[PDB]
Amino acid sequence: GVFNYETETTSVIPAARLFKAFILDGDNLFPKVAPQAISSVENIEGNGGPGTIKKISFPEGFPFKYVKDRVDEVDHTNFKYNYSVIEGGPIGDTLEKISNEIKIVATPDGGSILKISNKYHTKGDHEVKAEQVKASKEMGETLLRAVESYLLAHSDAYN
Repeated sequence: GVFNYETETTSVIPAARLFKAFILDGDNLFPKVAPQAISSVENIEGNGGPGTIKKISFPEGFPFKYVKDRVDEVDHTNFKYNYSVIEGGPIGDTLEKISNEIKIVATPDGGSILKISNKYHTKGDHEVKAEQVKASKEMGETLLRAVESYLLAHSDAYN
């Protein structure tokens, strides 16, 4: 079945810049700005558009080693980005896939808001462990703060 988690978080980075950096170039930035959240991101197949498969490896010590994610949709017009966790980590005989949808919206002060949906598809019926969901938000928050700090400090990047 499908468990749907929604949350919002604020960012001090304007929407378009965050989308270009955090979303579209996350695969290159995350290991660079947060080597203690993500050790590496490998493009297995594809250029970054729909269908692209990436292997995200976590640092030694993390609960999970790696996941493979599939890019589902990249919507520059609406700053929407959809991707799915399709293998590794929590994926297995209880969990088919985690489908994620991110939307970045501008705020009048020049920051942004990230509206996030995480849709866990279980095979089960095992229920999705709350520890696992809380861990997903904590990681998302960690990556965002690290990417924010590096966009604030490198003004010529992603403009």
